[PDB]
Amino acid sequence: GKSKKWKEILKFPHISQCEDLRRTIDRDYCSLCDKQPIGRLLFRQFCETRPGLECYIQFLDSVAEYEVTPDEKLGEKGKEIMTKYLTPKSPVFIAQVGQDLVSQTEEKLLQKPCKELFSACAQSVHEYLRGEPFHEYLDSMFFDRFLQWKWLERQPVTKNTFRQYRVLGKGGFGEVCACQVRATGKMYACKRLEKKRIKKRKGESMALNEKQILEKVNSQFVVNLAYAYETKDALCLVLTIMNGGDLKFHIYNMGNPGFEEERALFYAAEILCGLEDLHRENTVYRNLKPENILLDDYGHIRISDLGLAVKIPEGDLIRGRVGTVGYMAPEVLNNQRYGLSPDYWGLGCLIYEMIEGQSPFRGRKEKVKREEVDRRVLETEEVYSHKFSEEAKSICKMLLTKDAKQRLGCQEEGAAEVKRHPFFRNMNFKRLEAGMLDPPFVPDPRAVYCNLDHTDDDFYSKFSTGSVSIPWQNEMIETECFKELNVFGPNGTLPPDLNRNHP
Ligand SMILES: Cc1[nH]c(/C=C2\C(=O)Nc3ccc(C(=O)N[C@H](C)c4ccc(F)cc4)cc32)c(C)c1NC(=O)[C@@H]1CCC(=O)O1
Repeated sequence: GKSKKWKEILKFPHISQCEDLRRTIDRDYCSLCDKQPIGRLLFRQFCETRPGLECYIQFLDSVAEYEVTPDEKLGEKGKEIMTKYLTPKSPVFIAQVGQDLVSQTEEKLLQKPCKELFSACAQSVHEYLRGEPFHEYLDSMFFDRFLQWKWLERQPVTKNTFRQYRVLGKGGFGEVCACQVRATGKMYACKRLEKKRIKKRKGESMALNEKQILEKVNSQFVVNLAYAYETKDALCLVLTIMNGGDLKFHIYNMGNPGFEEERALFYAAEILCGLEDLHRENTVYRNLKPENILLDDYGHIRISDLGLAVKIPEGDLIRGRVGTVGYMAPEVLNNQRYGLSPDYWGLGCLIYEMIEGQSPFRGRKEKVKREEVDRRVLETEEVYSHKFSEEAKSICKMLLTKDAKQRLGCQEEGAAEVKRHPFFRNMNFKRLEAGMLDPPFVPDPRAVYCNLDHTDDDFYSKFSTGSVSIPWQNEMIETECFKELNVFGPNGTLPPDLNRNHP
């Protein structure tokens, strides 16, 4: 559903328009060739043109497949990689890996195989590409092309860039619509924040805090920010669309109430990965409850309402009694200094509630007051049933440890301690992070699962920062706008837009 003249809109600028970009973009190999989706492709495409580099991309691709290969098929895929890339007479032989590293990874295969057999060689490969190949790509026409894509990425974003459809959701500070990018046709969900309502309630720094947190995290399991623009009477956050419902609905309306343990395992594993990505930015979510875990078209889940999220200064704690009754960790209820520990308590609440069909401190058929619900969270030991395996009972009561110091995942190890818990003994997190595990429930597509101050002007410029880099480049790729516009001259020659002779 791209606009009729979308090639006019995403028309590349002439390379001469990008000289300011060429001298302001930092030339970090990991950023330009890996983190940024379109840079990664363009650099990979540069190595396709060279005979020697070609084989280093193919090899890294086969190591990626090795990491997510099933355990009982490792020895099979490992030998294949060895005999194809690490044999002296191979036509696609890897040379920069010293023979003291090809004969070393021979021994790993002479014994049991691990998922990281080729981690030693993959870094050796990357260390080579960082140097001579990367600096050649900088002086190649593929980096000029990257500068053209960046020039587009930075173009201003306004109401016309989008196309609002239906008001799908409401709440506080505004409503949530469903929009579409006219030029690419990709769907998002606007979070229209009414302008007059923010100044009145005096929550400007809270609206920025959420926008900053959303754009800084890029996770498969948290809603991502793709655009932030201002308009008349509102500020807009363009977020990942979640059309599959929310976990609360599936627990109580589609559930028994509740899920099978294996089904709750899948959602728990994805939620745990979401929290881990947030904690990589020392950001605590503080708002874990089932109605905030949303499902998508394919049945995967993302954490949603980041309105109560805050970035902890490293080495420092925060105070704040905030959340929803029944999902506040004991240290939050007491209004103490805490860090990331509330999110692991919230994870305990979620695994328990998914499995049992009710909250661990309030019966589904129980009428109790906020005071009793809070007393239980601070003084009562939750009980379990035959719906829980011993492994499930363990992780839940370890995560529901009242004392945040002895609570699972609240150590220096972090989320790694949780992924190692026997409750995930049968879960492969590499394959889960790669989207290779079929969700337990796939939503049906057609389904419906349910004033003139200047201080206000300065507050907008910090918020309305335009498009977000990684999501924008991923949009251009999903919609095949990249595949379509990224064209060069016939037989590896310069197209006109990259030739400084005739503009
Ligand atoms: C197509 C779409 N999008 C959604 C919402 C969301 C989404 O996708 N990501 C989100 C990320 C964060 C938040 C959030 O925390 N919102 C707070 C409350 C808020 C509200 C108003 C404000 F002004 C500010 C904050 C919300 C969202 C929904 C339910 C649907 N529809 C549907 O799920 C169903 C299924 C299929 C259909 O057609 O109906």
